[PDB]
Amino acid sequence: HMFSRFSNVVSEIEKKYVDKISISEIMTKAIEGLLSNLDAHSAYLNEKKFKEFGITVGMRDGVLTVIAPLEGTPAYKAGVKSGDNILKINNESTLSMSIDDAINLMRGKPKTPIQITIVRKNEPKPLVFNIIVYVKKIKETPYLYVRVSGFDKNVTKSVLEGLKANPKAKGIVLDLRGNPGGLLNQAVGLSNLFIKEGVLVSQKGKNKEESLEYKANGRAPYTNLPIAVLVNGGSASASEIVAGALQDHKRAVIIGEKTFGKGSVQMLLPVNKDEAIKITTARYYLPSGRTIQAKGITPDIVIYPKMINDDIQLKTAIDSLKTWSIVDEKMD
Amino acid sequence: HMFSRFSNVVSEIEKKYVDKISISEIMTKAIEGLLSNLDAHSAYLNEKKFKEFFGGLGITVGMRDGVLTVIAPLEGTPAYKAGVKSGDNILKINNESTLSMSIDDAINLMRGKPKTPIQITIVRKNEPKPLVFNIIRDIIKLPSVYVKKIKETPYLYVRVSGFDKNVTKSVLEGLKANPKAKGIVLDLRGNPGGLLNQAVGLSNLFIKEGVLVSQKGKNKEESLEYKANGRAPYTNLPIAVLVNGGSASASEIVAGALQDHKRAVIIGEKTFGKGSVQMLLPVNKDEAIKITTARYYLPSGRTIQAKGITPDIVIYPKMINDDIQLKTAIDSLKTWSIVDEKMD
Amino acid sequence: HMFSRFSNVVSEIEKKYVDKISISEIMTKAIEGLLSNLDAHSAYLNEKKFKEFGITVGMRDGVLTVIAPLEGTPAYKAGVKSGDNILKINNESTLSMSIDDAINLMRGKPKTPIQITIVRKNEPKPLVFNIIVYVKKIKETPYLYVRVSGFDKNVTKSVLEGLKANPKAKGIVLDLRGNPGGLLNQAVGLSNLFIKEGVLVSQKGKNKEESLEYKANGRAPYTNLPIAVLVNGGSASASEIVAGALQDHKRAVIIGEKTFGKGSVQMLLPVNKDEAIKITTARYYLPSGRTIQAKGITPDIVIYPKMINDDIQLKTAIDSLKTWSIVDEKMD
Amino acid sequence: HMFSRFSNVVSEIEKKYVDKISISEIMTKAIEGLLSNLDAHSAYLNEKKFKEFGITVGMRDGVLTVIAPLEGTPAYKAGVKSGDNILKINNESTLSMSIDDAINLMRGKPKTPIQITIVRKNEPKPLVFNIIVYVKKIKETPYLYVRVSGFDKNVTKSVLEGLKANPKAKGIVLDLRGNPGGLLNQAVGLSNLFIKEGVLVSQKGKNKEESLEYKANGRAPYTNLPIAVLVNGGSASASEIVAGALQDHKRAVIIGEKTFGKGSVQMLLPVNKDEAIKITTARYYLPSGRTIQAKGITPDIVIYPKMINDDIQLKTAIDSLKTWSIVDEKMD
Amino acid sequence: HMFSRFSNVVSEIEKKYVDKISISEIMTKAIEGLLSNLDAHSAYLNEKKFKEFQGITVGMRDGVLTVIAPLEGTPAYKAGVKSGDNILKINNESTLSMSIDDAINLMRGKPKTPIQITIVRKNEPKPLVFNIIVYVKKIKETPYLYVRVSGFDKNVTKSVLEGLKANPKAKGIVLDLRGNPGGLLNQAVGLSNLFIKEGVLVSQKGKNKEESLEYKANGRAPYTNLPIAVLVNGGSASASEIVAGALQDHKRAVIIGEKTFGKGSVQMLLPVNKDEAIKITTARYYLPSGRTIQAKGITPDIVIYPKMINDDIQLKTAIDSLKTWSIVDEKMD
Amino acid sequence: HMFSRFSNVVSEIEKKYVDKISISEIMTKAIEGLLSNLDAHGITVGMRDGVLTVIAPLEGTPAYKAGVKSGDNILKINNESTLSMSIDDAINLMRGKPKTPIQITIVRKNEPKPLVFNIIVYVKKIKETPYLYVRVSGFDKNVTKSVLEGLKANPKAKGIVLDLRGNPGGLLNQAVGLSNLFIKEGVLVSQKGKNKEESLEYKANGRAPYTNLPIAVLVNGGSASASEIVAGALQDHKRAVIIGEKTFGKGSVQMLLPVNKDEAIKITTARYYLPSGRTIQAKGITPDIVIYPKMINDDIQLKTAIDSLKTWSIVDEKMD
Repeated sequence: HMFSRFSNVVSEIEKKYVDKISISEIMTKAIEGLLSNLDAHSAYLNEKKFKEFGITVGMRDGVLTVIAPLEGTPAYKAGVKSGDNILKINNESTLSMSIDDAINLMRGKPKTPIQITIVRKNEPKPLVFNIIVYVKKIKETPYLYVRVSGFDKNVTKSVLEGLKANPKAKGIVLDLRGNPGGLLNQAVGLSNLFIKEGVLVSQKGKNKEESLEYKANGRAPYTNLPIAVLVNGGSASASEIVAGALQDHKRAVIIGEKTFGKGSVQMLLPVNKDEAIKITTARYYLPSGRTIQAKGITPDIVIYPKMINDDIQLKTAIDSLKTWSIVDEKMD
Repeated sequence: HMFSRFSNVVSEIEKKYVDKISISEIMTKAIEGLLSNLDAHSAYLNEKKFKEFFGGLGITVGMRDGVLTVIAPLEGTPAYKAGVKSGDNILKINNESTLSMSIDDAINLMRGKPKTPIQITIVRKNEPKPLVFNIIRDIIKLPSVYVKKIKETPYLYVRVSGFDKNVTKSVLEGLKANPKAKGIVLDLRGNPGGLLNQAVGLSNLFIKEGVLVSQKGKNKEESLEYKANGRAPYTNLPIAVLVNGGSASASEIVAGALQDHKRAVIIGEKTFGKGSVQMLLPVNKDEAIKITTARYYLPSGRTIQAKGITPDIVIYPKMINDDIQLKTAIDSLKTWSIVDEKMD
Repeated sequence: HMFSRFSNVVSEIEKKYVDKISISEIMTKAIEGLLSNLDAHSAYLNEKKFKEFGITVGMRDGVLTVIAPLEGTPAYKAGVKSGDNILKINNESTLSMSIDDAINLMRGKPKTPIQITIVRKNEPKPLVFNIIVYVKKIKETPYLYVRVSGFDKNVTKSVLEGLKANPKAKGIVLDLRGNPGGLLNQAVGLSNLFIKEGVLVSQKGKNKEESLEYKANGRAPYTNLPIAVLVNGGSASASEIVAGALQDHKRAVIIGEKTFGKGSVQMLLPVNKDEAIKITTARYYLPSGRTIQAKGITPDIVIYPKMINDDIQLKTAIDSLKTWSIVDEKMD
Repeated sequence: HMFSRFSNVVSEIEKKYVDKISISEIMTKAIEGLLSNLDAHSAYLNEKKFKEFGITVGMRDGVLTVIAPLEGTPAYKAGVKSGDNILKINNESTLSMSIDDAINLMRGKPKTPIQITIVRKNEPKPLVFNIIVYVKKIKETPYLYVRVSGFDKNVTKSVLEGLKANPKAKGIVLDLRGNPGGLLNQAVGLSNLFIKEGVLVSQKGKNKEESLEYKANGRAPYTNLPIAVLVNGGSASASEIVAGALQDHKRAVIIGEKTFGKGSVQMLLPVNKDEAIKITTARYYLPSGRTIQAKGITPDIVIYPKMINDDIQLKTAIDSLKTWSIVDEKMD
Repeated sequence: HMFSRFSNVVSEIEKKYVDKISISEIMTKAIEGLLSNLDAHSAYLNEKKFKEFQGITVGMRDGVLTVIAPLEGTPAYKAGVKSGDNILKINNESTLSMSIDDAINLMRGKPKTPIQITIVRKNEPKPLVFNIIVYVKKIKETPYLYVRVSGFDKNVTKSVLEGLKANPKAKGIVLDLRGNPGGLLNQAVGLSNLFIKEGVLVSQKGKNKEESLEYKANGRAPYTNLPIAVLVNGGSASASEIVAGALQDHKRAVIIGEKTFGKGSVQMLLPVNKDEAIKITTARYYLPSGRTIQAKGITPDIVIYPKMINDDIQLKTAIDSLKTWSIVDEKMD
Repeated sequence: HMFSRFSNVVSEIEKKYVDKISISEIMTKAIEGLLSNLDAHGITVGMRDGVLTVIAPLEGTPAYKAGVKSGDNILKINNESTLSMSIDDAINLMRGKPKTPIQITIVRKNEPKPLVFNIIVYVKKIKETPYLYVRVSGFDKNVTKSVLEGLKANPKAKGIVLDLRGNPGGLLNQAVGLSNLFIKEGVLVSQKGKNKEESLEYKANGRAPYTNLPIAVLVNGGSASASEIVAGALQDHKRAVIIGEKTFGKGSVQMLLPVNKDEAIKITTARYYLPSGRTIQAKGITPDIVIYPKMINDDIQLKTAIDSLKTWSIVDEKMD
């Protein structure tokens, strides 16, 4: 009889444990424990907080870290950076808690100093902080500049208008660095402007049903327009969606540090009034036939660190776009 | 049975998950999740001590702030070459991620055939990167127990770093060899614990009346308790006892019989609060488990495990002048001897 | 006839010396040639000053040194500490003269300008400096810290009322460094509050007459009150004659470094019509059977030479006094 | 009567000078002054020197500078590097002499110990020193890096067969560093490999007759093969022909430091019945129209310094080559 | 008389050369290239301002232009430029191939003009670039008087008659010549100190026996016994060693300082056109010992390398020599 | 007896003092206390900053290689407190059988602690210059003849650099004889006391062969009073140029009165006088110009002395 392990364990732990626990306490402490030990991320949502449902936070190898902070948060002004390994917040250990607790303790009533302690690799001691879409035409360079800090809505038309400003340009710079990512649909729609044939992405799991896929069309006005993409360790999900749609179709050269491979689809479905769960349903797969999750996407060129001259990697990207312009002028 | 409130989740996770995993695997994952929320030093597995019973590197691992930690390097073992020190959080062993397991797993991986190199990655307080230590195993074992006399004074300083082999008789004879000393410095540093019987026997010397240690659970039955008799020969002998982070469990019932009864003076650093006992017992027909069923306490009524033994005098570091802790302890011992002489 | 050698020397010196000398100035240069030659503390005084009647200078092995300055004058603020070997003052060499000459040179009106040069061991160069009784509780501890400003008159009553004001019967720490000393009656009055039986000290010499001795009375209300002595090399005379009675009676443990000896008594006596002589006639002898001169008290504790944490020696004394309180609590 | 000023001047110089001067010396000095103020490459050879007739010497900002040695010569033992100005040779002033004199001093028997003092920018004081054609496959990529050190015959067929051996290279990194080149014919032959049509180089003067023109015919087998040639100050004259054929026709990527504009050719001709001068009657021309002289080939990307990571020049050139290979892959 | 050898060159290079030239161009080029190369101090004035309308001295140290001595009044001294520095550029033009006259004309201009000059100092690897925009002092605690000379003509002869005839207290005077470029031998009025005893002080020689001026001295200088010590350094040139030859050859002083190099030479003007002319060094100054300033200069007897007196060691040694001379005079007297 | 003002003291010290001491010891102490207020009076020791100080070791003794320099005060000898004694005691301690191993502790100015050390006429021709530099080792007898013959060997030199450093000095007669070379008339020295009788005086005769020979003499702290006779003659009669540091002016001379077989007292019954009304004690011969430090450029003293000597020679040649 295989239906016996859990009953015996529950009986022993509800009888002889050093403290007294009932059915409810063991059940709630087993469901969430199974959630946390089952996959990378999971969370049980209570009924009271199920009515409605700072820095962006993402686990790496089990230790909670911040992937890519934003300038709009007070923590960036405090001195937070990418790659920071979070260790303790508000005298509470962070080796075991969900992101939800982090977003409640970070976002809420202002004028509340929060004693966040973070361990950085470059220096031993944990620092303590008491914390509280875009298209440009760079000067002295006719070539356009593109900076994206997230794949929000109403961005495809903005990008089209921004690229309409300088059609004569023989190259653009893509700034996907320090990007947590965004919606897969928005990412593939944005990357549609730089490819014409093939599949932009393939979302596949283990069940053939709901294997959502996105295809290219004839609405791309910048297929042959040279591009060089800047990526780094701190780019995730939709960033690698774009950097796989481009690099897999051989329509770009990817320049920067080796990135961090993450991204999967999850959603909320109420199985009961008092039971709510979250689980990794499916993954993103790039057109080459490989997933983002395992190792990330390796740039062809790797190099580590008015305004163009202040970044060596941007200089290498400028090199690459100028070479592409040279090839275009040679053939034309 | 009332499995339903978890069987709903097992069905959902075995219906809409990325992979197709066996029911046994998800059952094991839920069991480990229950363990990882009840406590921090329990392990549930099929294979156990049925036919387990050698050697080792003499290393010790303990759970602090979610990380295993080496606490007590031993001179007898070849750890001198590796230069292992306390306060080193365990990150990786054998160049693989060892972020979150149990203490028993680390003990089992350490135990094995000797003369085998091991790679230890650990983060030290002042070093910038987790250093890699290449430590070779050995079979030579040697307990560290000795009796010495302090220079230019009748007081004695003796060293006992373990609670094995019932060293109580050796301690008694060493103390009785020179009873002239009106004070003797006892060290609990470099001794994170041992057998409770040896600890009771050692602390029996300094206490003549009252209780010594009481192991209790939430069940009144088997509320085991130890009581000191009148056999205590040194009930009048003053002492100074030094404790630090390198002491736990057995070396914390002594510093609860003395400090809480004013029989001795406690100096050093805040200790490690490992004041509970772990036992193996079966849960099913072919599965055995390791979860605690009772802790143990101090004569004052407080428990060791919850916060750890607190020294009375706190200070941080020719042997007397080498470390300021021994200097302060000798000062306390001399003052106690002077009060004894003034009374005389 | 050894006195005839004096006649021979005085004749050979007053006849063929390269300067004109007479009986008066050969006798005066022998009176002060024998006084301040027997012991460093002896000197000559004139009856012209007899009708008339900031730092402290003690003869450390002949060479004049400074024992302890005073806060009431800017001399202490000038940076002079213990062991400061005086070499010159008022641009005149401090080769060999009595302390009275020095106190005339500097001590007097506060507006009097003084210039002193000192050859300290730490700085090879001779540094030059130009110079123009309470009871307090200890935070977090039952003990109180007591300091004496000086051994002058009417200080015993103040310390007695201060100790009686707060009924702290677990222990007190006593400070002695920085006190040059004073009269014996004040010292015995101050120390009789602690001493109950036996002889606190005995004044003795080669003469069996006037061997003044002070005996403790059974009116001491603080026999069992724990104390730890706080002394250093800057304690002498009245800070070690009565403070040695403690260690002689096993009433305390001294904390610090080896102290200094200034425990010999002297006075003035006429020798001729208008001349006076100062000679150390008798000594202080501790009840153990040994005199202070000149070793002070042998070391007890080896130590490196809000308010409590700032000094290590006070921390060690606090540790010892806490141990004494622990013994008292165990017995009680 | 416009033929009197120079005669008056020479007569005056021969009449009222410090020393008696012959007509030969004054006329020689006047001719040498004309040569020096006329052209910077002149020489004065007599009838005896006419029958009679390693390191590189060139005139930069007036001073004579050594550009780069040859690894075949023992100069590698002497450690001769770039950025050196010859301050003295054999402890003699070298302020102002003709380049031919320095060349003659250098030329001689091999393995001759010669003292040479040079001025280096990094060093604070001048130091004195003593002087006593392969195909490589780039790692991890099918690209190749080729080198040319011997400017002799059959080098064109050797490089052609080397290129034909491994046609898999979708782009090959090139460099002209440390290569001044020799005759123009072999340089035209070498640059013909990358150019299939148009003018390659020309050699002209203000005389229309005898203006040489070299145009590459349709025998180039690598017109579509991408290249990225690296140039620096260590290349001049007969290597800048290639970097003017490629850069101005968009058939390679030119990166590095600016070159030396030694674009003219020197030859010996007789001026008098017994005297001869060595003057440049011809200069080189780039296919764009401008000349190499005095400015040199201008690199497109300008940067300054497993083996790829050692030097930033090869890293940037590899970046450009990889980008061009990606463009070629995108095309097909 | 005959242009043959040069006329072959002109006829050839008028056509055969790479660029187009005319007879006037090559004539001027040959004249300039002969003048500037025949001797280091000879050049032709093509169209200079002296023809139409009518700041430091630069000396060619072994053919290279070097700073001789900046002036305190001009901002050149404030620029920090020291002697022995090889000038390499002035107003974005290389200095390696022109005469001193061009440099001095470019230096002179409207006030408040920041003329840039690049000079390669030996003490620094890189050349710094600076945008350049007689009195007697009673030294403290010393009876001696300090004489500072800003022009050599000021030291020939006036002081016996009027200068030092009113202050006989000067039993010793410090004679300094450091950084003095030179001057004329016969043109000054103000405070002209003199110490030369008698006889020949300087001579001139060459090829033309005519106008071989040799200034002489007579017994009109009663200051032949006043003790002096002379301060010289590398900054002294031309006449500054004429005096240091006169004294050191009359044994009228001992020369204290650092071995120096002078530039004693004479150039004149010979018209070649309506108003302008050319220059050439034809005669040189000769010291009474039987030698001449060029070359290698005159070696000071005492060579020492570098409250006013206490601030410099060399002046501290010169004052020692002056005191020794006073001691000798007191011993004999 | 008339010593009542000392009998009173001896009675008070034999009656009311702490200890009881024999009268002979008190009498010796009284003699020593009298000998220590009228006057402050291998290796050399002298009174500076209140203590005995070493001046300069002799080249022949091992103290030369022991590293003994100037500016050293005596703190201990043989690891005993030596704060205050007479000079004669240390002199007798050092004097005796040579090659005697003995430990001396000396206070060093440029050291953090006083260290312990276990102590166990030539004429040179200056190259390229006619001038010569000479030195003097000791002021003992039969030295004048050697110096005179060395000077007469090469009289061509218009200047000689006299070296008084490293020569402590000696008897007055030797100093007068050796300084007689550079002075032809006048008084040389005067040894006088408060008694007019026995005021020995020395005057130079016409035997001087170098009356016009310019000389530069260098004196510093290393030259004691016993050698400053030459520097008091020359610097005051304008016969040489004195450069260096201030000297050690212990001018006066004492005489010995024996009190036992090996014990004696000394009193300075004789004083020195320079031929200008001055005296050596205690300022010493102040140099005219003061300086503080291929054999010339290594030091500044000889450099400045050679400069002054060359100026002297230039004035001599200008006179000729």
